[PDB]
Amino acid sequence: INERNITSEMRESFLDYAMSVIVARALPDVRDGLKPVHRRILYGLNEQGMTPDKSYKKSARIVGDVMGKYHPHGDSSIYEAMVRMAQDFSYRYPLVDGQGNFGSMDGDGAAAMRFTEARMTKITLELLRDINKDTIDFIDNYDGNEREPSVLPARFPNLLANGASGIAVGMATNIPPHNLTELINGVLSLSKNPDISIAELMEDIEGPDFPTAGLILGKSGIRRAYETGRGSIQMRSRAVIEERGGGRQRIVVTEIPFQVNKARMIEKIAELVRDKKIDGITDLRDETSLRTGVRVVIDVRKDANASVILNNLYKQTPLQTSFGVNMIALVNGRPKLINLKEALVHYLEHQKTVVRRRTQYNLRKAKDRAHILEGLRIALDHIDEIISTIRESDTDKVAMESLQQRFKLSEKQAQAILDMRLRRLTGLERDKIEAEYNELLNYISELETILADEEVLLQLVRDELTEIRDRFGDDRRTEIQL
Amino acid sequence: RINERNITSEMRESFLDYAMSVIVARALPDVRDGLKPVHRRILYGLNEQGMTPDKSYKKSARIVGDVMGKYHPHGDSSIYEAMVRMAQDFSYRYPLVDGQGNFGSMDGDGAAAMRFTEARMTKITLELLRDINKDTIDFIDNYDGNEREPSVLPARFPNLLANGASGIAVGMATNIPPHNLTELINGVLSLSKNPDISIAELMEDIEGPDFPTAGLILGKSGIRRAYETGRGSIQMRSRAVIEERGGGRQRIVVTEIPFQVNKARMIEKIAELVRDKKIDGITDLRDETSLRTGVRVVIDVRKDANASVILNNLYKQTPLQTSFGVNMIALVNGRPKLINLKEALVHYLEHQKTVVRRRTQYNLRKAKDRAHILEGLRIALDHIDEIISTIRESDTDKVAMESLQQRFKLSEKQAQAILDMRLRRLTGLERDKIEAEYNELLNYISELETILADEEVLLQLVRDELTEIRDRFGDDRRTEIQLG
Amino acid sequence: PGKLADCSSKSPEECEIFLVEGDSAGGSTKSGRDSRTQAILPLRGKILNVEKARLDRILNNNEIRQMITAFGTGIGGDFDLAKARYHKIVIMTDADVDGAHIRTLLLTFFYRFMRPLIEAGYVYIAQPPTGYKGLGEMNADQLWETTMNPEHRALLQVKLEDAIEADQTFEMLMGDVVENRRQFIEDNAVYA
Amino acid sequence: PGKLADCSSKSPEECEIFLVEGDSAGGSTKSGRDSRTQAILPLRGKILNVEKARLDRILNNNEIRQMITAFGTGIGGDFDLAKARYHKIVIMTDADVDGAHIRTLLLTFFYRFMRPLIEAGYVYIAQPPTGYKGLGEMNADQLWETTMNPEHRALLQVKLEDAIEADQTFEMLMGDVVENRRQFIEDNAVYA
DNA sequence: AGCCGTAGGTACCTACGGCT
DNA sequence: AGCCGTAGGTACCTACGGCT
Ligand SMILES: O=c1ccc2ncc(=O)n3c2n1C[C@H]3CN1CCC(NCc2cc3c(cn2)OCCC3)CC1
Ligand SMILES: [Mn+2]
Ligand SMILES: [Mn+2]
Ligand code: NA
Repeated sequence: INERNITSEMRESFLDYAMSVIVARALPDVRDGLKPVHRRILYGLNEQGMTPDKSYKKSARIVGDVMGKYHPHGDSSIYEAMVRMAQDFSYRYPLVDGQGNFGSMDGDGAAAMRFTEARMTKITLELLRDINKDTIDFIDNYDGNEREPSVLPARFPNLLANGASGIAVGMATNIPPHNLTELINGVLSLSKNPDISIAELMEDIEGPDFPTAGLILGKSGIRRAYETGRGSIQMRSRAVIEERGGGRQRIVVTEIPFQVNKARMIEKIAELVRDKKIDGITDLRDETSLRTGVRVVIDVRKDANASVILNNLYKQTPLQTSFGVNMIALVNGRPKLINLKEALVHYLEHQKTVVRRRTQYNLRKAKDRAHILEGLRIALDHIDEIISTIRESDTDKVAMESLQQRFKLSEKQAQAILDMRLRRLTGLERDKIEAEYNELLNYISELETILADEEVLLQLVRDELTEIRDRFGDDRRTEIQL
Repeated sequence: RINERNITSEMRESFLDYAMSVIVARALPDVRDGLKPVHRRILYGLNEQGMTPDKSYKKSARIVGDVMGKYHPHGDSSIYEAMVRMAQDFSYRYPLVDGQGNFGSMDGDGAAAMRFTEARMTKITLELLRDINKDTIDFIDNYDGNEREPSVLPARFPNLLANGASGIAVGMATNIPPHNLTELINGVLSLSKNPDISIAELMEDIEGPDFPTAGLILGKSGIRRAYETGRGSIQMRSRAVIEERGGGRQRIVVTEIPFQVNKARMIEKIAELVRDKKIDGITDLRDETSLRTGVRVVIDVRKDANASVILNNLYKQTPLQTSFGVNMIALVNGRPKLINLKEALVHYLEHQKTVVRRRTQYNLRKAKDRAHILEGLRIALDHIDEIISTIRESDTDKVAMESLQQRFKLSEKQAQAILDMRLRRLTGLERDKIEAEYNELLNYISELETILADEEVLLQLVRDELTEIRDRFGDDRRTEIQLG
Repeated sequence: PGKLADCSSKSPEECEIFLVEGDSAGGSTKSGRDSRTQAILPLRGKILNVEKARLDRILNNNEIRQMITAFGTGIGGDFDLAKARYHKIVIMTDADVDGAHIRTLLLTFFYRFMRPLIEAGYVYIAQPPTGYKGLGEMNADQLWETTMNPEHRALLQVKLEDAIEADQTFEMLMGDVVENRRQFIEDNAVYA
Repeated sequence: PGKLADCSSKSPEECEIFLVEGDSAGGSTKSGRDSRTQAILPLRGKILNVEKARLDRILNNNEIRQMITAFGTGIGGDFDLAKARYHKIVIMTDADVDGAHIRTLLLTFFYRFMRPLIEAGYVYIAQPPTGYKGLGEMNADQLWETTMNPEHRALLQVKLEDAIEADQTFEMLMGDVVENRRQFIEDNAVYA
């Protein structure tokens, strides 16, 4: 029984918790926009080959796999993270393709994980693209029995595209989602001008773009947020006033602010009416449907001023709501308040490293494969002598050594020759070896060209981003009103 | 677009659908392997993922997720709890699962959450699964047509009677007590030498149930009625003794309890009796159970009270004595049937004969296929230069295949094996290696044909394999059977 | 009921209430439905067998209460067809054998406590597609199109022909005497 | 407490109470323990931070009540060390960072409401092995041998040295003012 | 009685920070 | 306030048959 000072214990135990929540729970990485749980989910989908072209996989299997190999926490944490990623009212660019009940804007939960099924969305392929081409550093998992990515290649700017919210210890984060076309345009601008200003970047990125559409009021909160990392953004419902017959009117709401629960908002209005804290409302209906989209109707009493009632609803209910921007992300493993340009700069630097590393990997592998095919070509060129050498050998070892001696072959080449099946000696097979070799030589010189010229490498980054923009870029949903 | 549905018709068809499904595919074990669907799917999943005793423990969540996705389209709680019981040495006389972590207690504590626990097969489970890939048992489509699953396991020991079964179905239930594996295999052996053996003679091998929890059974008449008819009441009694505790005082010490009794609940019942003054003479009640001590429940008796009288009262008034109501219903040819001890052993032995026959037939097909391939390899190596030149002069696989077949009298399968041969198979001692394997195979083929030609030889092979399992896994009787 | 997601129309003639197994199914059902005429009451799995339960237990059961409240007709002697809040009560259990069981349990309740509801032709059985473990496995649109959309759906309307026979059927299948149920199964089961 | 699995002995001098995270840990703990001298109270994960909560809410919290009831000393002004039912209160949270957090939450409660208990040296910290997510991952015997067995275990006795410093520590780490906690983290964090 | 064991089903405590 | 989203943690409804 050794003594433990209470002060020492509190400081060390608390710091341990605090740091863990900061670097490995609640805050996203600047490079891929992900927290650990999300990263491990997508990695798990990748490692089990759960791509968009394959059938949906059972949620329970995905969850069980991720929990055992990568994420030593409760199954509810894992499943709920995966659910949100599949919700088109939560993610501006959904990362998971879900089948079955995945919850609603009314705060209904997903179905039990045994019922639902999931795979990657097409855009998630771009998060994971080239993960096996030594583009990112792998690390040991929590128990030393697996490997997991420290970060994803992230071939589109996911932190800003999908945003992030997280409560840590000593700090929190709140990053709004953005339009992917605007973001990539901004990256492209930055790639041509390291010294570009926030104001110029805002010529590409007008402001946040919520999956739920709606309105933002003014640009000054956006501008403060982009300049400093912090700012208040006023969001409004999309609401119109229209006639309903007999001289009567109604307010019709077709889009609601980001992260507002629709059913809760309605109950709040019902409450205000019931407690006579708002005048002029005669009916309240949620007419939302799959076929008609979001539609909330507020009937106004004949001859009441419907505009006055609407302004009251903005004052008194979540029909108007603020987004407090607080852009904290992990930069070089540390939490940091960042502005819009810093976010884009870290992202672009990650892309350069990914594409360079991918190029270097592709080159090593092409040269290895060219070496092997040079061995097979030698064997085909002298097949009779090859056969003789092997037949006169009592063991594989002796055959290997004799092949290396007689033909000046490496160990790898000799083993490739001994592993070659007799069917490889047909006319079409022989031609296939030659053709692959010729293609590889061209490929190798293409790769060397890239690594020889930084400008060519950078241009390749631009071109790949441009391709993603053209395939996945979409229209702005949220209207920014002056 | 509305058709009318008669309420009577609907009720009868819907209910019958439910009832039959629970009967044949939920609550009742198969007579052949002793398993219900959920248990069979668990063990099969362990097998398919190579979760054998020699490998490290696997996460429970992964096992459950896998079994639920591929084979068992029901709740995760059903699957996990089934797997947990299979790992409990107070539930299974021969545990089927080897668990690491908190897997529950005799006090009715549940297992830890499935994220914490880990599992693999026990050694004895290997015997349930032995020869499953040698066409011994029929595979069927899974629930959605994306997988295959076994209809029954080979079950190389008599698992129904060894581990027992309890299930509540619809229109019926089952309650089969566990048995000593040495006793059971002895009984099978006796039966295999005398189809006309009586229940009474079988009972010379199988004395009665043998519970994982040990304890006592009172009398043989309930056992005998159960074994004769499939139904009988078997009185189980705790192992209890009376001992001194100092100053002239005594206590009752209980070290084994009846099968399926929850110890904490039994204790509460005794406490309640005392509190409500329904029993005289008890001054204290403590559970002193520990990992080191084993089960130990202490009942302190009042100075000068008769401790034997108190103990008899306790047997009458609490679960310290409890009845096991035998009701041996199992699926026979996919139908529920009340069976006696002999019928249970007969169906089991018939399954073993089919398994070993089918395994022998499979081994023979495979040996003949392999002999055929080696005949082709013999030819290729004996004529290697001509083989190579035939292939080299061929533009495609098809041409090479056809030319090899005409020139060397090779089958399609032989030609394919030759084209699949790696150059390393042309080393100098390979030709001798083929010749050796071929000679051994012809001998093996002959051995297999001998077995299939003589039913007595087949049967004796079954006896020998059973005997081997008995010698490796057979253990001492735990439950003591005392005369009434 | 808190669980009841009611429709907007207040005209019983055109309103429908769907009974589903729980919130997994209820979620898809709520999203896919036409909220003007279609109400949803999610249950919670196997419901009380009223043929085996005594009145006190029946009237204390939460799911039974929610159904009585939602229907608005009262029960037994106090049943009033005119106070029906819906003219279609649609049983929509999962498409598995357990769904079938739940359907027998629901029909037992309607028969014993709300028989005029059946007589009036107000009780229906939905026909969702097979191959999904639960409705919560289906997308909302697929459940709407196949099962809830009046344009394409196929409902069965429950019909009572012979009340004496129905009495005996409920009693035999659902009552406390095991033996008759056992005999029924043996007489009718067609095995492997 | 209902949860409390008490020991046989009624002599506080030799009795110990182990506080564990929940029933997953509780099960292994109950099986491995020496029930003569070792009591177990399973909690339910993260406990109330008493430094941030209002007194009424503290005294209404089930886990807080169970601990007070089990200890028998009362709290605050009514604290009576002589009425202690155990002379060792042993914190045995899981060996993960969240176990560490729960430990800080427990210590906060003891310090603010039962400070004499700490001064008397009655508060200890168990040291379970590090590789396991939760005690429920361990076999009973391994938990006994490594963590609970007085012959081999290594308990840390909690000692209060400077009460002014302790006051400031609890206030800074556990109190409602975020900025000082943030400043602490920045000043002490050692990142990769 | 209420328990045995496979099935259908679900709800609420806690920490943490910043906004209202 | 009390909500947002990753975290630590747990409790009861129902059917079904037999005991007796
Ligand atoms: O502990 C409690 C206490 C009260 C309570 N009330 C309602 C409720 O729903 N629950 C309550 N609870 C708990 C929870 C029920 N529990 C059942 C098991 C389920 N498990 C889902 C699951 C997990 C896994 C699966 C599949 N399904 O596959 C492998 C990976 C792990 C989670 C919810
Ligand atoms: Mn269901
Ligand atoms: Mn824990
Ligand atoms: Na008794």
